[PDB]
Amino acid sequence: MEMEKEFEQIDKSGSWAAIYQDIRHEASDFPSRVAKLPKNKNRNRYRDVSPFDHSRIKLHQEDNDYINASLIKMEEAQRSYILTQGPLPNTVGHFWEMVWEQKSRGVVMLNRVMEKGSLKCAQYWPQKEEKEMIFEDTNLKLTLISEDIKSYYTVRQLELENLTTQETREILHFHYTTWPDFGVPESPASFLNFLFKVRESGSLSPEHGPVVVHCSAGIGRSGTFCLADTCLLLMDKRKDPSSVDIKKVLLEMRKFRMGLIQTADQLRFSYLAVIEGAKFIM
Ligand SMILES: N#C[C@@H]1COc2ccccc2C1=O
Repeated sequence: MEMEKEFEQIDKSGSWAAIYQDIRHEASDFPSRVAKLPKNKNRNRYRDVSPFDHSRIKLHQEDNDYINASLIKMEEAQRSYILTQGPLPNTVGHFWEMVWEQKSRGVVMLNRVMEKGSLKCAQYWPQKEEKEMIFEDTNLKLTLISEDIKSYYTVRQLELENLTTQETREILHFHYTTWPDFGVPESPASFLNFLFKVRESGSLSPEHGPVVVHCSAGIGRSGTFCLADTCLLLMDKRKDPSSVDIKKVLLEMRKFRMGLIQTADQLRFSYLAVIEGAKFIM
């Protein structure tokens, strides 16, 4: 069923809440035993958001290999994403260790450091060229190289140095800065624009490690980003652009991380983004 028609049918009936609860009911449930170990309590931002053991990213150290991050592997679309929480004051070094070990080219950030008057994640990147950051626990150095500030997003060039080997890489930071404090954007135009700039960078491409995507919990806005990317990629691949079932793609992705898409408004926004993306030029 063409999703544009499914869309108008749900909207006219106002059943978004009922569709959303059907997804929550059918979603996978796998063990998260490592996340719940007492040694890892200060490595988790939210008590109810944990990576499944089967899909969690492991840090390459013997001490404690744990980070709140999951590998989402979409087999037919041929895309991989790492979805993670906003780093905490004691996990900023772990975050950059993961970016290094997984060979990521891009970091996608969908939240502001402060929202609704509360801190949603640590200030984990340098704000001035001449004031670099050193993460002593993981032996990494991070320098701001350049900054390009636009109306809806900012792109930063960063240099990450492995102080152990003196190798360096260029990391692109894509920061979507205008998601509202409450609800979802009214139009998906600016989100889709931002999405097609991450692609153009090469950050989502198979010659690099998976892109690192985060918001505060790493399930809501982060969910919306990878669901819309994968659905548009499948529509360019499948003979029948009408065979792409967004609810089925979301349940496949929820086999790899719990809770992806946090509200019925985020589900509706995801539909709007995909359809329009299929409109525009597609
Ligand atoms: N390349 C490219 C672009 C840029 O932004 C878009 C926004 C909505 C729908 C499609 C697109 C593209 O394909």
